[PDB]
Amino acid sequence: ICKGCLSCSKDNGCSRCQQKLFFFLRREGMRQYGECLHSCPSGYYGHRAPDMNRCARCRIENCDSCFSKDFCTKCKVGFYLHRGRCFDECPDGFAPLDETMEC
Amino acid sequence: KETAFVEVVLFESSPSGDYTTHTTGLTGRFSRAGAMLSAEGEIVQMHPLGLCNNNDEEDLYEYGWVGVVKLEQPELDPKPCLTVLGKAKRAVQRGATAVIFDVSENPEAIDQLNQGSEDPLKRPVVYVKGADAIKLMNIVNKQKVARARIQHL
Amino acid sequence: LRGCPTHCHCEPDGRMLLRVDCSDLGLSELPSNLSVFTSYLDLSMNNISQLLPNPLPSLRFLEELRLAGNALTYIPKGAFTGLYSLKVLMLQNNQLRHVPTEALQNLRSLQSLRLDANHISYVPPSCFSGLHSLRHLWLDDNALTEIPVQAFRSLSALQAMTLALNKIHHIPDYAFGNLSSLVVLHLHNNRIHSLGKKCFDGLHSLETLDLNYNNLDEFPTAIRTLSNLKELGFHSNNIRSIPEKAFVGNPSLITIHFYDNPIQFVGRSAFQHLPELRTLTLNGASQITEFPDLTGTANLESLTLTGAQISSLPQTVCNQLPNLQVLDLSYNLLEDLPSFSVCQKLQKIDLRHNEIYEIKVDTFQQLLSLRSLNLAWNKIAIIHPNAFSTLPSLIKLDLSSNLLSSFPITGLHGLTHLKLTGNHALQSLISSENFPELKVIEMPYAYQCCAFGVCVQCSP
Repeated sequence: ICKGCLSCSKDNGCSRCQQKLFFFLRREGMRQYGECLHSCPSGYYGHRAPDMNRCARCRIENCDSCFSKDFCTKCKVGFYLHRGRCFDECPDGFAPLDETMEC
Repeated sequence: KETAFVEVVLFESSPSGDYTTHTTGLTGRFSRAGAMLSAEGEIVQMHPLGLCNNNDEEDLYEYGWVGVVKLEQPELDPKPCLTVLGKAKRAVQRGATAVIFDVSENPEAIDQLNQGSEDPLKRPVVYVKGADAIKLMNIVNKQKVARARIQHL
Repeated sequence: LRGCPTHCHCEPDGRMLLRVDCSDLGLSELPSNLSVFTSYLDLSMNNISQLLPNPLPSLRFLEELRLAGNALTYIPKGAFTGLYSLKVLMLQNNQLRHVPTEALQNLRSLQSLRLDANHISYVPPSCFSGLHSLRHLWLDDNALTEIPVQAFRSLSALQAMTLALNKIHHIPDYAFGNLSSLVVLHLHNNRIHSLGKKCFDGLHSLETLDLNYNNLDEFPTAIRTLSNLKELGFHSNNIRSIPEKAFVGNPSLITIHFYDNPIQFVGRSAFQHLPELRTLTLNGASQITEFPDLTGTANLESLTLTGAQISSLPQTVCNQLPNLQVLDLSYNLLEDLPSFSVCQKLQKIDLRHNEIYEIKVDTFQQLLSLRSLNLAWNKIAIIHPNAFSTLPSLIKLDLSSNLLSSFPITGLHGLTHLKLTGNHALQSLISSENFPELKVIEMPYAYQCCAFGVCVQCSP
């Protein structure tokens, strides 16, 4: 069920996405195939351009979901969020609050 | 020029730590775009769009991966980021020990591949087609991992 | 068992919390009997005209609502009354012509709101009123005309915003007044022609700015106020010149992009006090006559400056430039050269199409990491024998079209690339030994290539 693709194939999956869908290369072992989705998966962020909307990975340490290249949205387990950066110990000025793992 | 003997080896890690294997036999041919050498490594299928220098930074792959690329119908992509030659150049740059193009959809790539024989790459470039190309994609589609074995007789 | 709507798929978040997925079902309207305890709802690509015949408050646990790709025209004012725990709302790829006038008000816990890829133009004032928690906002690929300063003045909690792919043509003074917490601002792919001199005076926490793919005419001098600025992008504009003391107000700048700009003049003290800046690239700055001062910015690893009229260099230029690696000053008017020996950690040099006449002894001493050196299209009459003596890592060399008569063999042993085409006075042959590992060669005469074994490659 290769959904949301204007052009599809059994070997490459989706290709050249439909309307205003983000194109995303998913990998499972050796196999790679295209996917056409509106919101990027957890660990990636949507970069919009006139003719190329793709999901680039968040390379922010201790981050599970991010807004941009250098701003985290959701940290990993056992990490406190603060101004887009993920920490172990909450900086001076304000203390931790473990209900949501934030400062 | 010379026939390429491809061995797609499926394996299973037994609980004791040992392995058990199952060999499959295919046939292609070495393009003079690449070297006339034998090669072996972990298979990694690559989507055509993935091989472009246009992307500033891409995903890293463990060095020594046998690239597998399904070409599309010629008229669907008017101008690529790089030609079939250039995409193989990207693959070898990105750590490919060998590149295998499924050519069933586009025979004109063969003329474009064998064009640059004066400046061949470090690593071998191979192509496949027909029932052999179908078997390859059937293993690539369904299985998790597989080691390719290209040998030059 | 339990009310998980028919056809949909359900899953547990924490225990007794529920995550629902009714995406790509093509539902005319949302299901009537919906279970409370839903902490995630996904209604994407469903052909939903309105909301609703029976809209559902009392789902106070809802953390994330996705409502993308639906045919939503407007939002009734009492639509999201029940949701007090709504943290992230997704409303992209709908046909909204404006931000709901009073429907999105007082969503106390709303932290992110995706309103991108719609056809919105107007943003009514105080539509975001009472949004104390709103950190993130998407407003890209819409039909905006100006910055809704009046609406954004309530959003003091905003940390990120994207107004890209819009038709915004002007940024007024104090356009983002009360946004003290704003860190990221993306304004790329707009028609931004002119902006005020105090247009970014509101945000103090702003670290990144994206003004790429725009129609700016002059350098943005609103930059002055932004102290916490780290990344800046304004490439693909029609900006003409960088003024003197351009980045004086923005120390701790790390990355800057400004390519595809017709930059003619640049101030000599414009790039001072940028200690954490690692790379600099200037192409086609024709009106630069003298070398720029780089005081308080000694951590430049890559300097490339081409297409200018630089006459000569300071003799203590390498005191300012340690930690430098690559140096491309091609297509300039350089004559005399400094020591270059203090510039250690140098790896690449490209001084092609200059007006250099002589290579001295000390001009390339103790550059142990230097691999490549291009001196093509110069007027180099004579080279001192031990000029290339202390370059062990030297592999690539290009001396094409230099008017050289004799050759210095001393040092430079076992280098990979050598180009000598154009040196018409260079008539003597070169041996195979004294030059192992030669893979690419260019030679001004064909009989010289025959010495190496060519009737490894050699071009006549």
